Amino acid sequence: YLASLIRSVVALHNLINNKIANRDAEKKEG
Amino acid sequence: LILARDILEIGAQWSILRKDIPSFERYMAQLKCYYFDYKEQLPESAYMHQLLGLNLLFLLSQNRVAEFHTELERLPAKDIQTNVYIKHPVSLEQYLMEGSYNKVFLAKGNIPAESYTFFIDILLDTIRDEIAGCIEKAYEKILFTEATRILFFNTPKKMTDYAKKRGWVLGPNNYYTTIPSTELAKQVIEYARQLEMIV
Amino acid sequence: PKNPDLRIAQLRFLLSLPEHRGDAAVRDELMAAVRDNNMAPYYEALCKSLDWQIDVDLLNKMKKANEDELKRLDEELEDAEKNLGESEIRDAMMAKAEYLCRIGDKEGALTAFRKTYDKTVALGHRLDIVFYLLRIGLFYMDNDLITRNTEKAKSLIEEGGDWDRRNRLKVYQGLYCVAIRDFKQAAELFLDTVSTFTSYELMDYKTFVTYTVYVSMIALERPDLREKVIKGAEILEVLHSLPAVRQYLFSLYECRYSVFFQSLAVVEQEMKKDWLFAPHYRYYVREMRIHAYSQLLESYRSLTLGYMAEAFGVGVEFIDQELSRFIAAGRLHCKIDKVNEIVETNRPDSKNWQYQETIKKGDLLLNRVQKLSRVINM
Amino acid sequence: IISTHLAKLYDNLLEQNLIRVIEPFSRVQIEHISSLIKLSKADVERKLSQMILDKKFHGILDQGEGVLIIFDEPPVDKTYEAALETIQNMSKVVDSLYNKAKKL
Amino acid sequence: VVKEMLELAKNYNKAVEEEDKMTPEQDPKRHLEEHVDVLMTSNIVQCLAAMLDTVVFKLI
Amino acid sequence: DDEFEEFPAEDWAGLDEDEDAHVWEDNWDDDNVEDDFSNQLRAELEKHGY
Amino acid sequence: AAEHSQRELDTVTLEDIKEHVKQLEKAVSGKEPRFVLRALRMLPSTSRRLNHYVLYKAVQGFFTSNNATRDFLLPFLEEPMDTFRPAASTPLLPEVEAYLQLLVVIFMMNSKRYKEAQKISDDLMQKISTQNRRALDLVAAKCYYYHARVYEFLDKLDVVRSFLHARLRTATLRHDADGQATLLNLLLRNYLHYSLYDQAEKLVSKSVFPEQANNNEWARYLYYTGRIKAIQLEYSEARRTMTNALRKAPQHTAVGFKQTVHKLLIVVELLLGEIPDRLQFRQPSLKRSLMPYFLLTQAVRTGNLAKFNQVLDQFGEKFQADGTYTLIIRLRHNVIKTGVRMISLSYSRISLADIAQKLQLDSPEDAEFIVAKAIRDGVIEASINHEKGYVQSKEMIDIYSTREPQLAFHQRISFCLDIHNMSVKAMRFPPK
Repeated sequence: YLASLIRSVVALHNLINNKIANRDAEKKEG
Repeated sequence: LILARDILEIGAQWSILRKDIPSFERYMAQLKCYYFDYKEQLPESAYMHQLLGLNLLFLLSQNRVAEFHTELERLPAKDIQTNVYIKHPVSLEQYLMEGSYNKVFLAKGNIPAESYTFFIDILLDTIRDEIAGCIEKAYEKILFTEATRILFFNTPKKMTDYAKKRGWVLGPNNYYTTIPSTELAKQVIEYARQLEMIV
Repeated sequence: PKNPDLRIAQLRFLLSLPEHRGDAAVRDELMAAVRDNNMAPYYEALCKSLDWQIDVDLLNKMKKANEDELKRLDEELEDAEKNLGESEIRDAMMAKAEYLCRIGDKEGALTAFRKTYDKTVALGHRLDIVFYLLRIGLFYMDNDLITRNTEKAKSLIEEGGDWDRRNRLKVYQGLYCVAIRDFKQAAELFLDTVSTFTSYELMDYKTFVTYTVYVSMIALERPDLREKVIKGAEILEVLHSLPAVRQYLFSLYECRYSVFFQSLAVVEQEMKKDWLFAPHYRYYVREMRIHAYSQLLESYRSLTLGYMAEAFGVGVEFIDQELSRFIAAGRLHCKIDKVNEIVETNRPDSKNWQYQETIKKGDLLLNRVQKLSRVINM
Repeated sequence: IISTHLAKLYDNLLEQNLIRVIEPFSRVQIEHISSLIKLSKADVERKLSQMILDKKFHGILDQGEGVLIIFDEPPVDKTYEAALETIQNMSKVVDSLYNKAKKL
Repeated sequence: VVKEMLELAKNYNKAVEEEDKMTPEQDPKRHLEEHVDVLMTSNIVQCLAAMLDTVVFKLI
Repeated sequence: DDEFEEFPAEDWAGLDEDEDAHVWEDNWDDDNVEDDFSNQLRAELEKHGY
Repeated sequence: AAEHSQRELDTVTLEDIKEHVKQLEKAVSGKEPRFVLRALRMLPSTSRRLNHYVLYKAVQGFFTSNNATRDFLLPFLEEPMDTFRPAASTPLLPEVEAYLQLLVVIFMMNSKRYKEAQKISDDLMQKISTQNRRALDLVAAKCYYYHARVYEFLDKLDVVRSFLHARLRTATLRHDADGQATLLNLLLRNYLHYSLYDQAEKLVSKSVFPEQANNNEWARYLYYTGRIKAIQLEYSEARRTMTNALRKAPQHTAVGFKQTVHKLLIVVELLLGEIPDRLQFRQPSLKRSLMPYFLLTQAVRTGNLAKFNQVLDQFGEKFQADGTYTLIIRLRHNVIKTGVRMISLSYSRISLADIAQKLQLDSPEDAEFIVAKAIRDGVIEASINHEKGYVQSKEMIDIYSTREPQLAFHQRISFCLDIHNMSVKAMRFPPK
């Protein structure tokens, strides 16, 4: 529970940041 | 289509008369494709509900409660509580589902037509075998006398034959883990695998 | 202004079995009428009883005479003079609280008090309306207005003075009361405030301590509540002042369930006549039963139903019935045997309870994270 | 001021007697402890119930047969105490991540 | 380690709450991550080792 | 997201008046029938003495 | 005055739809799937407006290659008398034309006109049957869904069965997900709508739903299979699936969806003996709608046959209206099992005479038979001692030191590991 759920949440947090970062990069580019 | 439907209706009621189930099912399915699904051009047969009830009771006779319930859903709602040709199925099967088997033993003679007893009898055997299974998985030890009383085998010899037919035996006084360390070890090795070998 | 609930909770709204429809309560309300003449308590009376009596208009005559006189005074001093801010206009509003609120209705005085709130600046007037329409929402059953007033008083008003909102938990004492609001914060501020009442306008101190006891024992069963309500000073003094509630509390604390049940019945009966009554009296009297039972089951592994009846009041059969309807609710962990007559308690140890709590909180978090991982990354 | 004080002292000394004895025992009949302590069955039963209810003496009473049981609660539960609170901590983290998703 | 994970997770929640009011402009996240990794390896090794000890070091 | 228009998005009639519109959330045991508390105790206790 | 606001809203919707079309083209650019669900995600919000002037301007701007497909909508389309290509004669992207035809269909649909919408949807599918591009598979899923929405109010769902079957097989061959999910959900609705529950169940068993399918389609499929197995008597899996779907159900919208799901989960639960939580009978969006089912649940928990009969006679139209009248028949016949369920949860042991007294069974043998049937199923765990009359329940052994926590934790940690792995695979770094 502890370390595995924490790792999953951390991975998801790293995911969404990229998805914003990719979205922001696209917007800066239309 | 009236001709073909009557062919299959006479054939199905003859299967009632001829007493063959494997053909009975096929007559049932084909004329179900002929009774009430998408037909709509033939006049309402006076013998629709009769065989809806017969087919439902047959389906109950071989422990097909799910399929039986689907066929119950098929027929219209105005007739479950009104049309006696299916009020006799629905009443009996409701008593079955509630567990009021004795109500079934009282109402076995409440059939609306003589073309019911043929599988009323085999329903009587279906309920008794289901009840026997229930007693076997309900009790730890069950006495000879009370078993004969509740097994619905009026002849004690019949009760003894039905007892030998199963592994559920008479009893002496007439009174009938580890750490597997492999699958869990496989689990922890799998966890390590999902941690290792990169993404 | 309008202290004794105008008896409207007990007058003709508490009829039938408690039968309070015409009695000395009628005389008390008509005394609070002939002084401070009223037709607002007659609203449900125009429909049910005391509708169109001779006195209704035989007092209407000079009630209207006096009220036009007073509002005319307020007008002429508001228009002939130009008093500003906290001024005679505020006097018109507070009179119209003693008036039209206590003449015909709140609504026009809601208009007047909102207008003077836009006019006046200080917090005393708005807290005056806070308790005015709070008690009004007790009379006419308004709650959105009351919670708006409380949020205004706390979040933004309470940056100068303080000390007044605490006794306004009465509305929360009867807002979500059947659920959490008869207690928890409804006690922790009562317990916070019981030392310093300073709000005799809303109710007498004795009734305040009775309410405090009622909310405290439901809030805290024995979570070292003795440090706050039993060992408390002012509470103990007023319990010395009120023997009935003192017995009602100490019986629970001292496990005198035989007399605690009689005290619970008595408090329930006197409880059916309050602002508290209508929402949660059923809930309070069921919950206290749960608490007393669970208190006995604790420190106990298995109990004979005979000793259950003998030491917990009475009723072997009654205790099976009540304990059954209560375990069926899932609370009061215990498993009961028949004519063997054993009541096996099955409260999980902290370890198994921790495992179950893990399963629950996990499954909730896993549901949330699964939904998140599914909406994200498609 | 002397009735209350001495009643409190009597209760406290009853407690001290009941803890200073029963240390040898793990499962002793209430009749034995009452005869060794010279109280009535009901009064000593109520006193033991009060003692356990106050968590002054760890145990539980099986009145269905009429015996007092003794045990201890292992404090290893601290790991689960940390676990659950960290669980709702990550729950609030997930809520903030949900808000960040609403940003997207 | 689970207590340290507590405190690191509280720091993570506070930092992430700040992140939302933060356009691109010691992280509790990394320290949390290596704490998770150490707990991972230690606990999984202990479980697996105990279970192999159950199997190979058997009376039979 | 699909509003599931395949399902008739059931209009709540004409958003008519509810029961009480309270914040008083209850449980399943609050809707049973009881008959006060004093009478329960006494009527159950005269069979043994009060 | 009204014309000015209408023109401004028409211009903003034209720009939004232009953004959608440009989004289709830069999705077909880059040869990638996705960024087209970014296109179709908010078609409800844009379909909210759907004025005539904006549609006509979009048609005249992005169908500069005037074809017969544009000349078929024009007869039924009402073009403004008095009234933009973002510009050469490059051939139109098939995804773009399909999307534009989709909005034309939806405008022609929301205006209560069905037959011409039927024909135009048919011609939309006749051309989409010719394309073999994955860029026209996620669009095609939503074209199929809105087409079946067009057809639903025209009461001709049966004729669509062959087409949906063929396109579902086409999707399965091409390993489509969005089209496959939409077609499977729509065809399950087709089978259940004509009460072909056996057919739908048999189709379900041999069809595997894609795990990558979008959340809402997954919720729809879960609902459909849950209804199938609930009327198929698989109550435990039924309730599990509807709880999952409600967890996947949208919180704000899908009021009708959540209402039907709540109703069927209530009946499934109390058929299994579980009592639905009262809070779901309290939200304003569900209170009065479940008020018939709320009275149902009140009668079920009270269990009095008189109030039960009055509730049935008063709300049978609602009971059948959801296809639950047979379900409520089984409900009326399982309330007794429910009663036995709380009886056994409360009591470790109970004499069958006491069972008959608390349940009004009027017979110890009747109580024996009913309790035996109930304990046959996984409702009550006990050990009946007919030597004395005990219904002694199984010893509640410690859940810890019983390997059950290990299995539950193994499943949960596997779930977290899959979540982490899928998250780390879905990082999706860009080229530049």
